[PDB]
Amino acid sequence: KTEVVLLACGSFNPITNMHLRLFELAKDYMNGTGRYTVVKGIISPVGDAYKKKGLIPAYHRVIMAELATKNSKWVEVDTWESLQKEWKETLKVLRHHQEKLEAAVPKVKLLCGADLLESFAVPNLWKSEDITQIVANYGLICVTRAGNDAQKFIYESDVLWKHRSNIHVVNEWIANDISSTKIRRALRRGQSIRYLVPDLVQEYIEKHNLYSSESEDRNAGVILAPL
Amino acid sequence: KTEVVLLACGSFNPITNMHLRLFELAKDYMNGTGRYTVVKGIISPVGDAYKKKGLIPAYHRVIMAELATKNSKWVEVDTWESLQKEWKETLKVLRHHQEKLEAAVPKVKLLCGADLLESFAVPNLWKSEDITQIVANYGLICVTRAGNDAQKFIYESDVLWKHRSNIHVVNEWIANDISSTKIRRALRRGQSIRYLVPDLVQEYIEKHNLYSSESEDRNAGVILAPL
Amino acid sequence: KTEVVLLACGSFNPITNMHLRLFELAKDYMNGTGRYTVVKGIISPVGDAYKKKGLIPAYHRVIMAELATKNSKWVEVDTWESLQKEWKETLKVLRHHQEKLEAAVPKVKLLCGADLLESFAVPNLWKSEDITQIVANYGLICVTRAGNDAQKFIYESDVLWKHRSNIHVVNEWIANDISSTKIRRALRRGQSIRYLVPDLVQEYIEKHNLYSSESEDRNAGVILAPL
Amino acid sequence: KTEVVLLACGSFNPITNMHLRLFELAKDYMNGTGRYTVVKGIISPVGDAYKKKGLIPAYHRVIMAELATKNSKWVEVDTWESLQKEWKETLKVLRHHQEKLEAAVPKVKLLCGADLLESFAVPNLWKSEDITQIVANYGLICVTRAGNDAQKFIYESDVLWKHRSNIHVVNEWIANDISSTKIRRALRRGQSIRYLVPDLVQEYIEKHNLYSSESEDRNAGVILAPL
Amino acid sequence: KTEVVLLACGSFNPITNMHLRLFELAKDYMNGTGRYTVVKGIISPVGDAYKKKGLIPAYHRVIMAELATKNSKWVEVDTWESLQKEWKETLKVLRHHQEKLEAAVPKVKLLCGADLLESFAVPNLWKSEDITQIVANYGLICVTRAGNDAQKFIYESDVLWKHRSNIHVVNEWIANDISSTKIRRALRRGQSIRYLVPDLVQEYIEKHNLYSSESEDRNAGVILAPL
Amino acid sequence: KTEVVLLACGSFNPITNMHLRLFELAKDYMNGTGRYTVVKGIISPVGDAYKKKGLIPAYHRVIMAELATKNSKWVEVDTWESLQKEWKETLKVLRHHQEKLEAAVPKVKLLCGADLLESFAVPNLWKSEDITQIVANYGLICVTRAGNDAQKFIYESDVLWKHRSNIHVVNEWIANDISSTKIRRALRRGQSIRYLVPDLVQEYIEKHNLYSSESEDRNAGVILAPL
Ligand SMILES: NC(=O)c1ccc[n+]([C@@H]2O[C@H](COP(=O)(O)O)[C@@H](O)[C@H]2O)c1
Ligand SMILES: NC(=O)c1ccc[n+]([C@@H]2O[C@H](COP(=O)(O)O)[C@@H](O)[C@H]2O)c1
Ligand SMILES: NC(=O)c1ccc[n+]([C@@H]2O[C@H](COP(=O)(O)O)[C@@H](O)[C@H]2O)c1
Ligand SMILES: NC(=O)c1ccc[n+]([C@@H]2O[C@H](COP(=O)(O)O)[C@@H](O)[C@H]2O)c1
Ligand SMILES: NC(=O)c1ccc[n+]([C@@H]2O[C@H](COP(=O)(O)O)[C@@H](O)[C@H]2O)c1
Ligand SMILES: NC(=O)c1ccc[n+]([C@@H]2O[C@H](COP(=O)(O)O)[C@@H](O)[C@H]2O)c1
Repeated sequence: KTEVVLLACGSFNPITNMHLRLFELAKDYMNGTGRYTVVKGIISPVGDAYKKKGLIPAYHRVIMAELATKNSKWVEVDTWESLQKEWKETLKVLRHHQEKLEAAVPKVKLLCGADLLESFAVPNLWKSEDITQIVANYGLICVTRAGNDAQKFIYESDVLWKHRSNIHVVNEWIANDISSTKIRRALRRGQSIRYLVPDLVQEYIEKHNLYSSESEDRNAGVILAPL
Repeated sequence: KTEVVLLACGSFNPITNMHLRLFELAKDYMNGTGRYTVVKGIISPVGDAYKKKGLIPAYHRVIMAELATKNSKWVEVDTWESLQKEWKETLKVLRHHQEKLEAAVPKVKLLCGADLLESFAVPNLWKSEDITQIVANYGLICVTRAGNDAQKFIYESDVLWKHRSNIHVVNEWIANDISSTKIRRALRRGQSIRYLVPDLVQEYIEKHNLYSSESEDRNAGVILAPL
Repeated sequence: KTEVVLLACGSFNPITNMHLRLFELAKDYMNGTGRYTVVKGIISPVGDAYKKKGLIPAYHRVIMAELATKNSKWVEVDTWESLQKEWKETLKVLRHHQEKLEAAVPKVKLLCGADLLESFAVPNLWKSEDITQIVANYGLICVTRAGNDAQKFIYESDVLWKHRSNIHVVNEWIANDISSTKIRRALRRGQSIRYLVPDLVQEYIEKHNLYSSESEDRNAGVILAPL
Repeated sequence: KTEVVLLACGSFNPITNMHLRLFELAKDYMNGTGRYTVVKGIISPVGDAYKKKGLIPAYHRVIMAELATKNSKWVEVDTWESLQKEWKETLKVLRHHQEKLEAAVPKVKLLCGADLLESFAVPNLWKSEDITQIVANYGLICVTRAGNDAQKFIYESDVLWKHRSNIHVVNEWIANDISSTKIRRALRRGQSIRYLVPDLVQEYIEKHNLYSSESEDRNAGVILAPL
Repeated sequence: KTEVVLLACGSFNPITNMHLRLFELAKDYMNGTGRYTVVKGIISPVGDAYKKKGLIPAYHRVIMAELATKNSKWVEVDTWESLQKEWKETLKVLRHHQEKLEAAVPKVKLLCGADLLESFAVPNLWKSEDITQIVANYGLICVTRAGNDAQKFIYESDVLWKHRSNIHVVNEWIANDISSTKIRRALRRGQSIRYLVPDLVQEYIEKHNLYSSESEDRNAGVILAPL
Repeated sequence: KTEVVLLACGSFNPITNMHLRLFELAKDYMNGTGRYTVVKGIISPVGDAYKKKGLIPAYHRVIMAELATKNSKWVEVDTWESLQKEWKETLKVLRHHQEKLEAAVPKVKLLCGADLLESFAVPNLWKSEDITQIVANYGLICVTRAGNDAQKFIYESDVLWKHRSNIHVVNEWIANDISSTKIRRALRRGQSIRYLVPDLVQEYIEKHNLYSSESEDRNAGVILAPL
């Protein structure tokens, strides 16, 4: 049947009902295919070295996620990436977790949304062969409201298409779209966030005034993709 | 400043993060206008006499809502409508709650989405003067992803436009759209619902297999609008 | 690996390069999945009993198809259905060919575009259990330019969704859309048709002035879906 | 009545049913206006000097067209452009053929699609006066699925608008879109192509493995528009 | 060159800058084709017998047009239609004016917008042969913001397409859309109208409270298309 | 009630009925809110120092506006800005008129379309604090056909959102869109312009051949936003 473990790399600024729902979606999919059984889901907040704009320090991110998942029987956080001194290429993170498992072989597979995927085209953001290796040796599960675009994008690229049998596009009927950005912005304006993220999360947020604008100013100088 | 109390009539089949979020939205709005202060929010599940398709029996609806709101300091359920033997015209429900308050006068105002509003045009669904009275003597707060349409619709009708100063369209940035229907359908197929509704709710649902299809067959014969 | 035989029932008024391309698309898909091997394709024109508007006599339809396929190694016509006295439900046609094969068991699968699919919703056009049996015991392969729509349509139905794992939506990159309707029209107005249909067809058409308008008037009275 | 000859310059990498259909469309239009009589159509593959990416050697391009036109009574190929040692501006080619005819004067008219037309705005791609001369002394026939855009395009340009009476936008009902790019891609992937291009063409292609990807890498360095 | 007269039949409830602009557009087009010379334009308000909803008495309609055209060198009103005691089919009015001219023969051509044209499909609204005659013996000039639609519309109709050479679609860049309906509504609501209609018109309207709503209730019972 | 004076800064190249209608729309809104009373409207053409492309000399702009407003009871031109030696920041112009009023305090408010608004995002075009002061101490009234966009734009910005209660978006039902650009263009090609601009304007334009193309070439070098 092939046990699987879904890895989700991402900034995970304010983790939100969405990211949680993604896991719900991906699972129901693969389980529902018959050729799979989802064993566990891993959230892996990016390190601070990633240096993206408005990226608050990892502790908060890892914490929030954990709080976020406290009540889940299959999704657990995982801090290895957030502690590295140097930013980690997704490929390396995937390998890591796979190698770990090899110490009855659940395949690790990259969980993701459209953006990630489409970001494959950003110049210098990815190592051509990184993409290859990823798609080739570890699956890629993409859950989106924008099914078609995702599928064109694949059609559009020889590398992806060649390994399309390892890429699954999961349709998000019922619109999520609770983007980190919109959530931060709300916070910044004293809006509400309630119901868009898990309570403990909200509460962790409000008692700690985590998102400000002083915060959004963070890292106003080139991310760690430029090699 | 004018204290206000938001009344939300609706089937409230599976109440969901959305309906809860609506209240969050409406409040933040009126409070943010300065000319208002939201005092309390009321959920009022429809009676069974409404006889709409797939409408499971009220007990469940009222319960679920309550569970739904257990943790809210300002939104409370209210069962008066669900007990009436005859289906109640929204106008009558509004009056009720207003009259109740008159026993320092918080104005009751109808909380709602686009559908409701647009349903004003369905033939025989509303008593022309009911609309009038509603809009005239009690406000109408409409939160939507479809701001424009809502505003055209108003522009489109002399009755509404005339009382437009009592109608407020609230823009839903960050897409909700967790419709009851999609949730039921999911349930029916053993999907997940998790994160789209409050846990106690989910749990109440799963321990009780509330939505089936046998259930959706309910009331396959003309609703209570036809007078 | 599972050998497969693609069955395409359809009026096949002027068969056109589209029809032919669908088979080419369908096959490349299945074969390209690894779980399949496309063995042969069958074109089965409707009988005259179907009584659809502008449906010229089977003889012309059957022949044109044959000419159309004369040069194909794997797609052949089949006249069983065009001969029956009474219109035949697609489920019966599927059964027929499957049973004939059972006289090493290639699964017959229904080749299809969106229209047919989406017509499962027209009232009285299909016997609910027919759809079910179809999708359950024989696959459904649907090639379209409208991927998402088709997928929504599936999402939108308990029956289909349930048997989703036997329904494949094949995306048609590169627009076809040479509808029979459009070609009839053209013919009617002395346009061209060349390069939209196979030459032998074009030729058979022009030497026989097959489509007129007197012809389009054919069957101006209720098709044979109405039981 | 004014006899006309339609000239189509273009890379004509895999010539396809589309290209052929264009002629059939343009003709029908002009002839159907009553002001014109289409005498002959000319295919003129671009030279190798053009230095476009993935542009395979001319001889293949010319041969394939010739096979594609073998059975046409009025569309013939023309190799004068493919033999030039320096890339030829479309204006020169137009003159060429016109001059040729002047040795009862059929007007040569440029046949094209939207992209060509829209390329008039690309910086440095065209000599302003070249555009002028073309549109002024030789017509421009543009068949498109994107009628409106084409017409805005004209509206938005003083030069074109001024000579609008010599520009005809021919609407393509029934979708073509068999782009050479799409074809090449398919070929690379072992797809089908059958029924997108004329048979002799496909055969010529299969028996010669003409498109590979090593081929697509051809000319990875600035085309000969930059003067 | 063929001199032409543009005739516009229409309710012309509040005539507006739009109506006037139409003429200016149509003219510019025909004159700009070189095949034509626009001699005069005629406004012909419909009679009261037409029995359209909200159709105020003709005299007001005719007067307002006249004021609206007072300062035009070529567009004049024409009251023959407004005096008839029975509603007149557009075809009869076209004949009328043509006949008139025949007492050097300027062709009368119907000036209109999309809706009119598109109304050709409304059941029972038009006598099939009426359409025929109109389009065949008198041209049809259609200015629209919705160019494409208009052109599909023609493509989709055998009758129209056959006479397409007598139908001209004139594209309206720069949005009009000052619909009489919109105007009336405004008026009812005490809005503005200024700069949507000619000043003498607005003044005529203000000094006469012409549009009320009691007025809009006019003719609440089937127009005179139903023969 | 709060008296108000609507200030509209703009190039006012050919002033057009649109410009005039904006004032009509703006006023009906404010007055129709009850919280306001529109006292006067001011048109303030830009100085020549602005140095925008195709900006003909202030004299013509100022005069045309005056002619345009000659017949208005409440909208008057104002030449203060056109006279200054140096281009003037809109904030200064707002201040000026406000200060002049303070010599019973009518609030001056900036009248505006979407473009201006949306240009708050162009880099270096506006001084962040200028926007702030503007929105904070002087309102911003924006009439558009693109309501939502405008509202999103607001949503999308901390600064604007913060002072949202002083920004009103007025919806323009009935399409205007007579852009100066379009009219210039037309003029350039001898089209018409009649009914899009006030007659006295049209007249002043045609007797003076104001717009040419030599004129459009004016200022082909960097506007005065670049500080
Ligand atoms: N070349 C690469 O492997 C590469 C480049 C950019 C981002 N990433 C990743 O994608 C992420 C960014 O997504 P978010 O911005 O939603 O967090 C990361 O989590 C991250 O590690 C990987
Ligand atoms: N004439 C009326 O007042 C009228 C008609 C139809 C529905 N309703 C109401 O709108 C509702 C239906 O909305 P839902 O179907 O989302 O529950 C009700 O809750 C209900 O009471 C009122
Ligand atoms: N209930 C059925 O089995 C059923 C109903 C309608 C059409 N069909 C068929 O599938 C076909 C497709 O028809 P068209 O491709 O001409 O629309 C038919 O030829 C047809 O007979 C089957
Ligand atoms: N000044 C000119 O005449 C000029 C400029 C750029 C391209 N072209 C041409 O238009 C062409 C279009 O070719 P493709 O559509 O296959 O790229 C060419 O074949 C070509 O030579 C002409
Ligand atoms: N058979 C006919 O000639 C025929 C049929 C229906 C409407 N019409 C007409 O076209 C018109 C359009 O008027 P409105 O656009 O204001 O409704 C009429 O004025 C009218 O009389 C003509
Ligand atoms: N920073 C500023 O105050 C600023 C910047 C750009 C334009 N504007 C102005 O507002 C105006 C609107 O310009 P347009 O209406 O011609 O695009 C101007 O006339 C103009 O000067 C002001």
